[PDB]
Amino acid sequence: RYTNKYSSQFGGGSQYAYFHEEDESSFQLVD
Amino acid sequence: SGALDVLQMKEEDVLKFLAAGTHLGGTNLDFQMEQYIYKRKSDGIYIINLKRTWEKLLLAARAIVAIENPADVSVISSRNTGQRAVLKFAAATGATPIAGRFTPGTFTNQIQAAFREPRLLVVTDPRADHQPLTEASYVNLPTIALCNTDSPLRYVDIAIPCNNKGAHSVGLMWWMLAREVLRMRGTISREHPWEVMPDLYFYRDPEEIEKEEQAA
Amino acid sequence: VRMNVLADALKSINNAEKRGKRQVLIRPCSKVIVRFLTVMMKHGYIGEFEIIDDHRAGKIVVNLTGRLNKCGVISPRFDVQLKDLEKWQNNLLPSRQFGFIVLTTSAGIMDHEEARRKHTGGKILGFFF
Amino acid sequence: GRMHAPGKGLSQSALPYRRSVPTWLKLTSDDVKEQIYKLAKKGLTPSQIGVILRDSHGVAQVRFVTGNKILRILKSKGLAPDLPEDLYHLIKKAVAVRKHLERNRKDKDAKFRLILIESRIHRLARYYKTKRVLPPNWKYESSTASALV
Amino acid sequence: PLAKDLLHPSPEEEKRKHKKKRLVQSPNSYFMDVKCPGCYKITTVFSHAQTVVLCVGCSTVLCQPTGGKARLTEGCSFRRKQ
Amino acid sequence: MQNDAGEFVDLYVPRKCSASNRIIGAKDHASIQMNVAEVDKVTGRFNGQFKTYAICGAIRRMGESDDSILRLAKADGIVSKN
Repeated sequence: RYTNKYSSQFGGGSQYAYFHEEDESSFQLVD
Repeated sequence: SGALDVLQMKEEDVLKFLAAGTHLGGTNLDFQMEQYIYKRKSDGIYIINLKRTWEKLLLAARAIVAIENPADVSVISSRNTGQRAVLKFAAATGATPIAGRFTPGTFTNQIQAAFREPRLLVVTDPRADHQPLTEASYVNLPTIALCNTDSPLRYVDIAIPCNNKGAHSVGLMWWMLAREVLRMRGTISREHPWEVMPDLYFYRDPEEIEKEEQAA
Repeated sequence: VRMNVLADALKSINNAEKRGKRQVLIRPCSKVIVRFLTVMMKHGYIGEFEIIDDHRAGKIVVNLTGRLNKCGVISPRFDVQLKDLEKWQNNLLPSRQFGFIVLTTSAGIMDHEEARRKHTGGKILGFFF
Repeated sequence: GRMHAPGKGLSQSALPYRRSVPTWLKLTSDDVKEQIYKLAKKGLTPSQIGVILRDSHGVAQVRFVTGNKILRILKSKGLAPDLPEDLYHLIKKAVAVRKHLERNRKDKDAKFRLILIESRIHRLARYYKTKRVLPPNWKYESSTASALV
Repeated sequence: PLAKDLLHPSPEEEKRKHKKKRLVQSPNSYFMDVKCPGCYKITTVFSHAQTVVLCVGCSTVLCQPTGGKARLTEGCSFRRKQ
Repeated sequence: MQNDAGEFVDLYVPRKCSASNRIIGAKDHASIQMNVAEVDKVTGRFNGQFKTYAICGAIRRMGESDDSILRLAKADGIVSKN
């Protein structure tokens, strides 16, 4: 319900938007 | 056994096997007993798989009921924790008992007075009882043995995996063998509990009988 | 180092058969050994087998029913003409009624009675009985 | 076991069954060949080029992606070393052992190791003359140590 | 033993054996990609690599040559490819 | 064994092992012949029919009689398939 207050209705553009290609939890971290 | 559901394990038998300590094996493994262990714990004890124990016990009970005469199945116990179970099993089924000291020649010396000629041999522990296991090799006896995880499988034919060290699990394994033979042959129905307690087959220590005789 | 691969394969069959085992693993795999074990299989002595393919010289896993008293090699491969076949089957075989000498002839790898029926001789490979 | 030791050790690199270029490997045959050329311009043998392409570029076997081997690729551009790599390293170790042995003549065992290395040099030179990679008047002579390399 | 199947080996006893002594030999190395945490080159390393694998952003070392597996530098992130 | 008039001329035909199929001789005094009883499928009681297995003594001496009895009872429907 709350996140449906924050969208736009005609204004859509993603020219200032950042798409991550390796966004994952699949990496381990080394001790 | 048999892929039959009337012969399968019930929770009452599994509660007896858990409460007696049958599933707790030893700390060493003779290399042809490792088809019975599930896994080795952090303590060093190997866990005996109980379904293999049940299927080898029912195959042993099939081998014991397959003799027409019950009087020439002979049971050996030399160590002290299985003598009372051998005498109770032999009084229950009609087998012949040999408890205590097993004088050599009783299967091969014909002129000695204790010369027997049985048709099957059930022993308690195949390392401490290796004298009738070796004397089964001249008389063509198949041999059934209640085997620990560290016990040699020379000259035994049917190895029943258990902890044959303690009092409770020895008395329980001879009780389960008596129960499966008397149900298979036709004496007890399968649906009722058998009226004999496993405490009739357990070992009674001299300190345990003296603490039972002095009551509070 | 390893010479005459067929000999070390047949000694593997013999040592694992004398212990009563049910399956062997043979390495390497020639095309000599596949025709030889075809010859022993067609007489009903070993049953089925598999040729395991890695891209190197493969392995062979043979089923064994023990029926096989001895499986041997003759090294070097002596030339056996057709008049020298009776002198060779008198030496290596246990009987006139059974036992076979495998010998590699210009019609193929074959046993010693087929080589009399096809009227040809060639170099000896070994025996089985 | 080994040729000139009593040891029988088994240590090898075992190639896998699957002979195919992987799905993540994005280097084509021509890119791998140009990597090999700019890596062999630095003075490198076949072995170090194989090490660098294994470690930092993700091609396991160069003849699995191009289709022909590293030294064929270097010989089809004239970058091939004139002596082979193995015979170069055995000659270089022999000059090092003889340079050690000109100072220490109580070194009774390094003389023996010189005898083993020169035996391996003559075995490789007698192999290479029958595949015609060397001239048939190639003699390795101990005066001619620092004239070769 | 002595009824034992050699054609169907279990994977417990196929990761047990030496890499030359299996039915089909197969190597015990694998290919990783090392992510350096302050740059955006995913960098491909061998498991058992013998050179110091240099990344091209911030020129750091990812891995150290040792006798076995290469010990990656602590605080990077890796996963096995394929 | 069998001559050309079709006669069977042998004295007797010896048993063979169920585990190794070796000829159990006249004086293999460690060899067994073991009956394992069948049960009826509805009641679980012994109904008179048998399974018969024979093992020669040389298999028994090296500790391999138990596993072959387990395999032969598994393949004729006595031990379950888990």
